[PDB]
Amino acid sequence: GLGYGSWEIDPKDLTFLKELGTGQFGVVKYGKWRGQYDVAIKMIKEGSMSEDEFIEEAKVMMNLSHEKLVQLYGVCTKQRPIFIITEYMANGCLLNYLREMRHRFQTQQLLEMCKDVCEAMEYLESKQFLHRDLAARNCLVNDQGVVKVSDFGLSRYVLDDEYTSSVGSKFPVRWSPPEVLMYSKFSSKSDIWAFGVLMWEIYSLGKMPYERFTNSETAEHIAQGLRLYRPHLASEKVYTIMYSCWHEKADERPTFKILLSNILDVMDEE
Ligand SMILES: CN1CCN(C(=O)[C@H]2CCc3c([nH]c4c(C(N)=O)cc(F)c(N5CCC[C@@H](N6CCN(C)C6=O)C5)c34)C2)CC1
Ligand SMILES: [Cl-]
Repeated sequence: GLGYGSWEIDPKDLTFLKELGTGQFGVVKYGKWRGQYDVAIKMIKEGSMSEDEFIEEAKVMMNLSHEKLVQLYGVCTKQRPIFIITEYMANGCLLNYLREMRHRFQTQQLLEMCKDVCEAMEYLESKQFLHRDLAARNCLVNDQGVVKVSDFGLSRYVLDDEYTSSVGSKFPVRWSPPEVLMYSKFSSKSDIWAFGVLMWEIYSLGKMPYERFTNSETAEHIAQGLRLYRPHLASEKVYTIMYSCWHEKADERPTFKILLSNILDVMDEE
């Protein structure tokens, strides 16, 4: 079924309805399962992912369950290419959504976007599960405007060298703490740093972080102490939250449990 029963999904139950575009692994489609339930269908371009390791990890991913996590429904592996079937998010990726100026977001909405993501990351942290590529491009938005974290942990199976090398052109340099860029030290605290950059993206309505700097200049400057400026839409109290994620010492960065509590404190003042 879809989240029930076998997680090997029979592709004969799928109807393709619309092309959603292409992402890290190629073609993504919108469709229906057994004519009724909406799904997204990720078709995994051959040569782009470490499929055996992913399919093993998919067992772990099926056991994760949180409202603010894009649900993995299952896989279609008896065919070329394989398919990954997930929850459908009608409003697309958070980054594009932020950049659509027609929404005319209130800051109350932006704050709740941060809360949705932080809830999902608190859940993952309680499960000792790192995201490893948290960013607005990796969050999705459903028809109710709820933001959900997607593709958690998937960077471990990407085969593209430009994404894997810390100096590759596709590595998430602008979402990485210094200990990642200099030593490849990943931890919950590198996810924390990325969450700070994500809050900044949200309150900047989707601007690219450190836009005036190249990837190399960014890596050098944040390791010296350059930090992202406060976005105009972020109050001092909101900026303190995102800023706290960027401490130069990883153990001085908060947990996601603390960040959620800080976000709720600001929310509760409204
Ligand atoms: C006209 N109507 C039908 C479709 N509409 C959308 O907005 C769709 C945008 C993409 C998208 C939607 N869902 C998803 C899901 C999902 N699990 O649901 C997973 C994905 F992995 C998506 N993407 C693939 C390409 C690259 C990237 N991109 C590239 C550009 N973009 C916005 C984006 O998200 C992400 C989408 C909804 C508008 C309303
Ligand atoms: Cl700004």
